[PDB]
Amino acid sequence: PGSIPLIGERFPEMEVTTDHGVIKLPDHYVSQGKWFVLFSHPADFTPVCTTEFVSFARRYEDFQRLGVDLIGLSVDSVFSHIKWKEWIERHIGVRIPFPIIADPQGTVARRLGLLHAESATHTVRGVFIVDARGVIRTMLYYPMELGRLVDEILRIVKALKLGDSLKRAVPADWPNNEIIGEGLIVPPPTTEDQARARMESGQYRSLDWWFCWDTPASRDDVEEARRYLRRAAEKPAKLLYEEA
Amino acid sequence: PGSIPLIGERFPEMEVTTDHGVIKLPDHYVSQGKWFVLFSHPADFTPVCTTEFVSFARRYEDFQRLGVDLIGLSVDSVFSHIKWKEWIERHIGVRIPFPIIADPQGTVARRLGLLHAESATHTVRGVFIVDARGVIRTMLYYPMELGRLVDEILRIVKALKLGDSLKRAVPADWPNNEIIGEGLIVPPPTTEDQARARMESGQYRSLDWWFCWDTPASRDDVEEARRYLRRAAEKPAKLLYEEA
Amino acid sequence: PGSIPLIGERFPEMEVTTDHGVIKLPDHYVSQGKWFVLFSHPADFTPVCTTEFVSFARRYEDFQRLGVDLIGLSVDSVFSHIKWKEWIERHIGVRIPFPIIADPQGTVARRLGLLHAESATHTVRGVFIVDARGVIRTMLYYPMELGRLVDEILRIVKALKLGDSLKRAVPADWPNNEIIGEGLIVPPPTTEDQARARMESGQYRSLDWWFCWDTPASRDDVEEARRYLRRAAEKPAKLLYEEA
Amino acid sequence: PGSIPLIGERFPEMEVTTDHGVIKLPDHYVSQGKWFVLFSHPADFTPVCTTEFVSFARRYEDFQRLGVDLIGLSVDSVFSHIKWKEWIERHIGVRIPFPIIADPQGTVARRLGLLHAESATHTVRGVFIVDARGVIRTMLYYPMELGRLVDEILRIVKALKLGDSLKRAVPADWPNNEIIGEGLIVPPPTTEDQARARMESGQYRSLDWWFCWDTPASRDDVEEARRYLRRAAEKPAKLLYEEA
Amino acid sequence: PGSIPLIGERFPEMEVTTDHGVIKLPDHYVSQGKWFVLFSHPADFTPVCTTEFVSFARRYEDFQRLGVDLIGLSVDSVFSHIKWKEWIERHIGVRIPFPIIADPQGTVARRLGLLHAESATHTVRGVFIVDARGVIRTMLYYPMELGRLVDEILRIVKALKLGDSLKRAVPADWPNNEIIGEGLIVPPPTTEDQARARMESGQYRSLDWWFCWDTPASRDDVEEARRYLRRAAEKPAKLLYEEA
Amino acid sequence: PGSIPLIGERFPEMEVTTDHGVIKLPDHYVSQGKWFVLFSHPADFTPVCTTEFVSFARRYEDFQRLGVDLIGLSVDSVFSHIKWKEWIERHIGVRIPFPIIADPQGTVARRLGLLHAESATHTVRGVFIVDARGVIRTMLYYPMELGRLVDEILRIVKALKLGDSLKRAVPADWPNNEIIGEGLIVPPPTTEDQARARMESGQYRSLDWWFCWDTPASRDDVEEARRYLRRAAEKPAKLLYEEA
Amino acid sequence: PGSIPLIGERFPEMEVTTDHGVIKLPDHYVSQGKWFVLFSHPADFTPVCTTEFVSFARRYEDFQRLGVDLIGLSVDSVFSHIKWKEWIERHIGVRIPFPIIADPQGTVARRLGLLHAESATHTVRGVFIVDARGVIRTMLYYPMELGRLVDEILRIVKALKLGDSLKRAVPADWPNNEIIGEGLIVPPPTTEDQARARMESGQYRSLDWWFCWDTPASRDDVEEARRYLRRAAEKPAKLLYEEA
Amino acid sequence: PGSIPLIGERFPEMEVTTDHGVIKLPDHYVSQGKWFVLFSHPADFTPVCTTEFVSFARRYEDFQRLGVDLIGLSVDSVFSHIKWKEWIERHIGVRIPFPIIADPQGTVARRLGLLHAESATHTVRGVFIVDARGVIRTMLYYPMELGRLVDEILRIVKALKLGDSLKRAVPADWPNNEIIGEGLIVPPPTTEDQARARMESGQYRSLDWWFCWDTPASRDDVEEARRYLRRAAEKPAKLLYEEA
Repeated sequence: PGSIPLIGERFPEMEVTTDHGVIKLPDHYVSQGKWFVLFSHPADFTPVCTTEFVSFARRYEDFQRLGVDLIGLSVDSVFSHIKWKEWIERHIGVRIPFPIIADPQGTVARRLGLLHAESATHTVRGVFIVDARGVIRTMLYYPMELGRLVDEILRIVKALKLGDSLKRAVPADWPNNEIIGEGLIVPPPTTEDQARARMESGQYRSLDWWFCWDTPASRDDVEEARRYLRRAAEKPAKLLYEEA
Repeated sequence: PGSIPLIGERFPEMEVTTDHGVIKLPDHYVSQGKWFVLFSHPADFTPVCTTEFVSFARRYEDFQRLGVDLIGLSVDSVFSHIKWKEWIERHIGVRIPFPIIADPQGTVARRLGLLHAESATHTVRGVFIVDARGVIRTMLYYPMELGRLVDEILRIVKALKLGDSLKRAVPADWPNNEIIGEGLIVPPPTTEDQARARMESGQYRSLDWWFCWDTPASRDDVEEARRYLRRAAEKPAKLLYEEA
Repeated sequence: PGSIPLIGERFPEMEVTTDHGVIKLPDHYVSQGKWFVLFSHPADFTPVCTTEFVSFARRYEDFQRLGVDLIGLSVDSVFSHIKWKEWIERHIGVRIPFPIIADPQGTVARRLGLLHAESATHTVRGVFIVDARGVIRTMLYYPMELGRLVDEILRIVKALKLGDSLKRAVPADWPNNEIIGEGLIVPPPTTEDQARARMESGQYRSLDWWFCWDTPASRDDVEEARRYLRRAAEKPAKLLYEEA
Repeated sequence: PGSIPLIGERFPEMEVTTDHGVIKLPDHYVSQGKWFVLFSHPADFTPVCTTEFVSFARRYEDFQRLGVDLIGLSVDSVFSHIKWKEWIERHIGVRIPFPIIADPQGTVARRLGLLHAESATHTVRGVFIVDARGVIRTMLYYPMELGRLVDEILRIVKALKLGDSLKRAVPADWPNNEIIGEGLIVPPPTTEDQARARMESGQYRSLDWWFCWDTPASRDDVEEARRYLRRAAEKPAKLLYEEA
Repeated sequence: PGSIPLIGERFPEMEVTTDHGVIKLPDHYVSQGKWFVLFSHPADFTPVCTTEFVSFARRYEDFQRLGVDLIGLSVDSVFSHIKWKEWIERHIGVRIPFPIIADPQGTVARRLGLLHAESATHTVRGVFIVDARGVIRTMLYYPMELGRLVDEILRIVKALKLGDSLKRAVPADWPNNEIIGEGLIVPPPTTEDQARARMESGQYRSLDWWFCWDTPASRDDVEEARRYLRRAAEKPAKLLYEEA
Repeated sequence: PGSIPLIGERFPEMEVTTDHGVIKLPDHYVSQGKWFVLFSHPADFTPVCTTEFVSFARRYEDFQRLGVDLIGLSVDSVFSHIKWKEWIERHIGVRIPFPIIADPQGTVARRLGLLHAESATHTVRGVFIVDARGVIRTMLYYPMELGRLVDEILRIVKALKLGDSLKRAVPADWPNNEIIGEGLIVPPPTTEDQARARMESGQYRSLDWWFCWDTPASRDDVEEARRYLRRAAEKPAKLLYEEA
Repeated sequence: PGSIPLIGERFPEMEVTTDHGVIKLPDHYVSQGKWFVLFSHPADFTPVCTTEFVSFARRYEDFQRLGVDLIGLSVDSVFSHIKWKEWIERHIGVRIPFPIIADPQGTVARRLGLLHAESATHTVRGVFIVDARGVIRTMLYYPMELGRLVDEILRIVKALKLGDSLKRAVPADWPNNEIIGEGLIVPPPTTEDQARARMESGQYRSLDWWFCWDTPASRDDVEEARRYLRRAAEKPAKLLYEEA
Repeated sequence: PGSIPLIGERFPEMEVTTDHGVIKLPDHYVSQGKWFVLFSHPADFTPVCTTEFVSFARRYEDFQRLGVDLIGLSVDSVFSHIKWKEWIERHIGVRIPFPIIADPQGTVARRLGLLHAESATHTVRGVFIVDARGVIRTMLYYPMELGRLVDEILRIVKALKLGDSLKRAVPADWPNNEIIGEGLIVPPPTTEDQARARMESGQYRSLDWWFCWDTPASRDDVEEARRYLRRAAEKPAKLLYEEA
């Protein structure tokens, strides 16, 4: 019952209005070599969305350090967006530094498959991870009642960038995979003789010709990804509500 | 470029062949009062998929504890399913206990929008979380080169179940949200009169009339959810590859 | 070019969400035997719109006295609507007492033809005047750059009601028409025998058989109407910006 | 429902016969650097129409002073037009100086959406305000039983011309707005940086970053606009029915 | 019903993924001057299919000696294909030396009409014999429950190459036809003058003008064809299940 | 390409004219509890087709013994069929006992997909093996220049009937399969528990859980199947063109 | 109903296979400056067709004297055609010397409208008379149960060649017409002036302006045409079956 | 290029206007148990047509003795028909006793395929022979320039009637066939058994099993048919133009 962009496709080319100005996607980021996370939320001045924006805002320099920009999206106007950002800066003490797309009318939402059956009016919490070639790498659709785990989005982009750069695939649960730890997977042979050569070379640890891996990620890349997960798992000492 | 079922919709009724036999979905689970997680993977005997199956299998009791069943899917035949399961039991030491649908041909995959642009032949790594009423609550689409974080799937279903029984929306990163920690959000008033009565009642902690929260989840519930994130953030003591 | 409801047609039956609750139009007002003025504005937190809401809000008793209710509309959500009404009340000292419809995808706006070419995203400043039977009696489309004259909406309503209750047409600029002042027009004869009988009747003041009038409105109806124009023409004693 | 040209669109191009000749719209007026107000009325030798034509003829010079021309329209033929103008001139003593379109087949009225459900055969009292670029700036649809307030069409064109030349939006009830009086609105910033800069400059009177205004209009322009309202509110010292 | 390519058409051009690598069909073999037999099986790790691969494997050299390559096809992935090859080599002791196309999704199978009504998901046991021009010369469709007689496929290939080169048609059951034995048939005259001339040449053994034959095939070519049948008819002494 | 009926479908219902009378297929044979082999030939009085009629006529008793009726088909008329059958009887000494459908116009041939690309005018040499329920069980398309090996049609029929009554699949080259000889195959388990069950029962000879077999066919059934192959391999003792 | 080529149209350009080789109609004959009679018969080895072939073969020289060739047509193959010609030459003693098109599939028959109700499989007995410009001059459709009168086809071609060369129309039953004998008709005048000039020219015998005739055909041409009817009317002195 | 009814179809049901009154056709004749010959001519007052109508009129008795009625057809009106029949009676001395259809407009003509390429306005010389069941049995299309041989039409109806009643096919130019004279053909056997029974019934003279014949027509029938041919061949001793 809905149409969406797909992984592996180029992000739909579109000019959008954001509270930082009009920008062209995915070009604005591709031209800078940036990946970007475009995420949507149902409405400004709604609570789960406010928690998610504060959580992205607090992790903004983690994204910037990976070369990833952030961009939000909802059916509200840019006026609402600014007003909501001022409310947030004023009452929660957190400045939201990235743009939010305003698409009253839902043109962008439809194009991205963000209006689901829970609401005909507001988008769900989708998240698109797009690489520096403009290519959709991952898509997540959370519902209106459940905020996202923003550290898993950091883990996803960190792991995709690493995989791309090291030409490896990433095991489930990685930095902490139960079979190979922080090891990374060598893409499986796709021919018989490549399989045979890989087993002949003895270059990797392997469980079978289609299951070879090594540990080429730097200790800093592994620690950084593990740090996102430890952050997700750690209860903050001091809530910003108290502070407010 | 791809059509998908949507959150809030009933899972597409269908009969599917799994390596445990034919089952009708969502009925097989709805009749039992159970939720289910249907997840797909590109291919039997490929490594990220094997790490993911092991991760789901080792967390199977956690899904059972929540009344959630797991069912996998790929375009391989039930015979490859069975031989791949044997190989995992034999070389990694873990038995996969749940069914895998086999859809050579991609009939099921196409109905669920699991074939993306990354591969014309194998599905991406999608995940549908479906409640005991047959309704899709969340959908995730990870790519072929990156395993999922199974603990977040546990966190999602645990949080959706809590929000459903307590009538509360769940903040970003719950139960470690940075604004209200493990608090849960009272869905926002949608009318002025409702906004005013809520501020007047004084029955919730509040940042504004649209941001009210309280802490109705039991310590057990919060800690179970935080325990999934802690496990994810924890480096394994010993790797299954070593003991194998 | 756009499609719109027409004068003489029953307002399009629709359920809408406003910041006072879901109501069905035109039923909600017809059921109360109330005429209503539905008006739209491009966006909450935008200045001309704010001046129009305060102007409508300050003339609300004048619409109540007629039996007319007011309802606004923009593509913003109800949450923005309530925050915006809180802002006006806090900074301008005027409470907006009527509902505002939230139409974030333009559904209502498309039905009413409120999306013009000045903006693909925000509605123009439309006004539909609807009588207690649900019929569209007048439609005005002002642009985004120009605020309405709310006293001319009162004059319209007052005159339509008077014309309906006295079976009279209302001359240009009534009750200060330059030919007949506060006189009201007798619907012209449509047959030759009616035209003849009207002339032999000697009952109205008349310029020709198709141009007869009298003065059946009461001094109250006449001075009420003129009072709206006198208020429009008057320089405000004190501006709301000074005590703001 | 019916279809209508929209604010912001070029006025439909079409040749039209008027009782001054054939002309091409909007070209005739665009060619002359003129804005024009095209208005319709249901029928020649009908009383409310005759009052409106008299009211427009009386204010014609006020329209010309603004660089604005008037053109009528009804389904009558040019012969009826000329006969009706003679009749007005003879019995009311007013010469109607501007052209009226004769549109016997409803071709023009259907391009303009002027046939509503109140009559299948005669147009409502529609008003297009078209600027010198041939672009529709405002559309009012009065019904057949209610004559228009011609001073409000002069205020709208004067306000539109002023806001275009001063780059300002016009508040409700200008020049007598209740919040800022004859103050004009600076169109709102649409990005955070613009908002910040607007407020940092301290160059405008302001209630919020999206609500700034100043008083750039000439004392003569404001007085003229107020004069249209004072005239509208003032009862004529003597009625034309009295000499006639 | 279903759509199939046809004898005498060019084998459908297609790039195909095999367990030896991506190859382009007709072309890969056409470019080397080789014929190829493309055959399909419903599923790796299924018993009839295994017997067929082992039977093709055992006759590999017979097809290589005729210049004919072998290529398999199923809807399984290349990873299943290679594990199944490994399983056959390991438990039967036979190495399958030719490629198998992996067609999950059934794209190649739809194009060759290999999906019949006996299974909506797996291919029947098709067989396409394609000459060095890339032309389909014979198509056989066995069902899932019945293994092929591979020696009849070598007889088909051998006979087709012999007839192409001797410019002869081949009688039923050649080289053991009950009427003419290892005789080969001269294509019948299609005109009266040719029939008459043929009958006058006295050059062929003949039963009638449209039934002439001779014995152009060499004794080694005859014996080779007969050796395939003798092999098909001989009970193997020593079954590979016992040996294994 | 061309359309064909598929294995597993009910043979297309049709009334056909044969040189034995009009009959309705498949009903005519189903109502007698008989399977039938329907084969086509390009043209009466052409040599390969003559050799194929004589070979089928010679095996007629072998086909009837299997419960199988033979039916031919070509685009010729029934009068050609009868003259050709007299010619065969008179010059070769063999009486053809089964009917031949006459399909001038090629209506039956287009339904069966018997018109391929090497002749726009005559059918290829197709073979449909139809069981006693009217179901197409195998389809073979031989080209015009190569006659069929009729003993392999007998082997096919025989093995299909044996597999149907013993509920067994037939290995490649049966009764002389190189791995299991005249054993037959138990259809593989399709579920994990069915596989474990099979393997735990100890009831079949086995190479793996999906490769079990046994020797359930009678000595006479196996020897009959082997006789067809011995015959195909044996050079006839006296050629029929000799006595003739 | 069925569709046919029409008199006055060029015969359908087509390439056809005849038992004398392939030819292109109408070109093969137009190139030679010959007319041709194409006629069809239902089926070789059928009695009425055999008698028609014989009658056409016995009159072959009469067609060649006129520069007319003959080609026949049925849906049988060139092989049937040749075997049937042999039968006729051997049992009746008559060699059929002209080509027969073989049209299995009925492609030529359908373009010529030769498949009528009566038989869905064999053509009717049609005849096209086609002149040396390739134009269809006459068409006759006899049925399957009634042989044609070949002498009337000779009369038709003779009469047409005569009317073409002498520019005359031919009366009914010519050369034995009961009103003007072997007289030939001048095409009637089509204007009043032409009528008047014709009658006053005194150049033709005449019954009225529209019925003028003379006798320009040579006694030879008249006698030759009457001789075909005398032959038709003549009882044969010896029957071919007696010496046959 | 043209659509015509076919032999073996029921003549198209149609109400036609004739100069004898309106009748309904196939019915009006079928009602009487009569066959009919409907023939067309291009135009009244045209010469070949007149000679054909005279030729039919002189043979009317012969057709009536056979139970055959005649009906003409052209695009002229019934007034032209009656006038032309008067001219014929008056100038030729022959009364035309049968109806002629008038189809100005050509509705009947298009339905019978009578408008060929030779003329877009007047029909060709069509002849339909329709039996007492209303079935079209023979169709002839002669062109404008060539009148028909009416004795051949008698010969066809007599032969078709004899063939129907004696259950025989009629040889080429019967009563004078060169092979069998006035012999009539037995419809060929269509099955092998029927052929063999034929050859053993010994009831008929025979050249082969598909060529048997009888002499069942009485001498009177044979002679009446031969008389139609003798009359065609005979030049009339005195021409009607003579006494005209």
